[PDB]
Amino acid sequence: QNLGVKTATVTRGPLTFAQSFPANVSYNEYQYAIVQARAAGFIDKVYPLTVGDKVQKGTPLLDLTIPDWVEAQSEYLLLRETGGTATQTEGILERLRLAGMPEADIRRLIATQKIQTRFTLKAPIDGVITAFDLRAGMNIAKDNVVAKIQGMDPVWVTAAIPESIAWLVKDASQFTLTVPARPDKTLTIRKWTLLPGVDAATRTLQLRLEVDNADEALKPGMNAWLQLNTASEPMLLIPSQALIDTGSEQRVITVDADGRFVPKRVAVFQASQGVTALRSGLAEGEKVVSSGLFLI
Amino acid sequence: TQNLGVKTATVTRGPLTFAQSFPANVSYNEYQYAIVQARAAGFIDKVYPLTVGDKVQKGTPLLDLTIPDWVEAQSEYLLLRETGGTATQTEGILERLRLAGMPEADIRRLIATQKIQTRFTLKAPIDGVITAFDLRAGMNIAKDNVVAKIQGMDPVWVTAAIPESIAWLVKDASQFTLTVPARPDKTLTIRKWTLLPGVDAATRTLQLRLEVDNADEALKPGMNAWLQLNTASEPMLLIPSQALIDTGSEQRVITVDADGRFVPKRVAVFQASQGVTALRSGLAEGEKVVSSGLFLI
Ligand SMILES: [Cu+]
Ligand SMILES: [Cu+]
Ligand SMILES: [Cu+]
Ligand SMILES: [Cu+]
Repeated sequence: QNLGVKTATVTRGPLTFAQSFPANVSYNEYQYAIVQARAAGFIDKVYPLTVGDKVQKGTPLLDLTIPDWVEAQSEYLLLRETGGTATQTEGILERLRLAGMPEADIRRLIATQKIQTRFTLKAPIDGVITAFDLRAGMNIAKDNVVAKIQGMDPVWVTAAIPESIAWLVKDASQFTLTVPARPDKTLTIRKWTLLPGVDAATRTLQLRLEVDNADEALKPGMNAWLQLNTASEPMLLIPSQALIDTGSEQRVITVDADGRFVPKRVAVFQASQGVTALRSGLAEGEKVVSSGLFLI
Repeated sequence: TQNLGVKTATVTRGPLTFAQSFPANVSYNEYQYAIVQARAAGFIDKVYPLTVGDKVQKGTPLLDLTIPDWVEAQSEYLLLRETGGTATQTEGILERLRLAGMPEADIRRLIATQKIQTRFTLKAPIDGVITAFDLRAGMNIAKDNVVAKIQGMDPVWVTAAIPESIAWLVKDASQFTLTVPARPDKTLTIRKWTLLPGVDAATRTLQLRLEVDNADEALKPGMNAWLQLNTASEPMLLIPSQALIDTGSEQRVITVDADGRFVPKRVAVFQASQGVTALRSGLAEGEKVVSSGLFLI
């Protein structure tokens, strides 16, 4: 019975299991910007682009010219020269605006009077070109999409989850993303969410994470690990060190108000993270010796 | 919507059951280890036709032997029986011999025919199989030398690899389902279960020691064994899968008032398993829905 001993204590509570997981990265199918062709027309220009580039605000991409409107709008044009009640001209401007013509061009046909055709469609938001490439002069009708833009303000990782473990997960703090490529600063998480779709091969649920990406960083199909921390229904837990065995004999020490140490027989359950969880043997309150010293 | 050819499902509160197969090897108890040691300084005889592989059905004859020293004591009692001596002291010397290591059956046999007890033969303690037992002829043996050693076949130990995360979710023997490729059997009945402290460092694994009754004994320690484990889940809303419908964003089924009237009530799923699903927010607990239901618009 030395004196250079530390006193611990049985605490009630649960254990924390960790695990690392295969994370493939993805482009949010939500931060996409599509440009669609409201009317069936023809193309010219195109600009110098490939399928995967950067944009500033969208700015100008490929310009069209269309036949179907000029015929119709012209009748309007002479209707403004010859006698035509206000209501007449509006009807026409209405059938043209409905047929698809941008507002900015109509008001600037009524003001310049000079018939309109070459339209430049300035792309939305910032972002990264996805799809595209279609160029030169092609025949377009009815809204067909000619391009997209992918966002990188939110980014997507998806881990494979075993179903029971997946069911336990109910909070963002247990996740912990790490990435080989960019150690540097860590990578805050904005959202987590499970896709009830139960993979039939691996008994794996899809668990999606959204990622706070400002300065870019992550591309398609990089490499990332996702350590998570599960738990367990609470057990009487003690420091592993304060515990000892060797054979079939396993147990430790009890400290008293009247400081005298009496060995007590206990039976362990699990022991992860450096803390054991006892099946039976001790009571919640009892104190215990951690990293101490005694003499037989 | 008038004729009713339908089944009804009570919605309920409760957990879910996840099945999982696990690798199992078969093993012998370190506990059944029964060694046979010498009761004293003696010498050898016989050594029955036994190899290492052979199974001793019961405790049966391992060998014969004779013992010196021992002898001085037996005959001394023999003069006392003749020349009327202290019955108490004769029993004392017998207790000292029965203390040295003399079987009760042979001392009975001695008073019966009287013939001093010459050589006696030892018989194995436990049923099973010999694991080392080579000595033959007659050699010199002193103290507690292990002459022979045996392995038990009555209980058999099968170990599975467990994930410590899924570990504490075990709780009872009925979840385990034990199956071996070797044979479809009448009794793959497991008696006891327990966990070893050892964790698999590289990949987190507990070693789940199981113990299976093996009277028939047709289980070899090399065999392969598949363990269908079953896990559970914090109680959720429980609906039979057959009656849950979607293949798009639409996420619901039939809601019944019990008034015989059907209605589209929207729900959100959490997960599915083993033939039913659990709903992370959607319907009420007692609400009725319809599996097996069949009709149109
Ligand atoms: Cu127009
Ligand atoms: Cu426990
Ligand atoms: Cu004897
Ligand atoms: Cu749940």
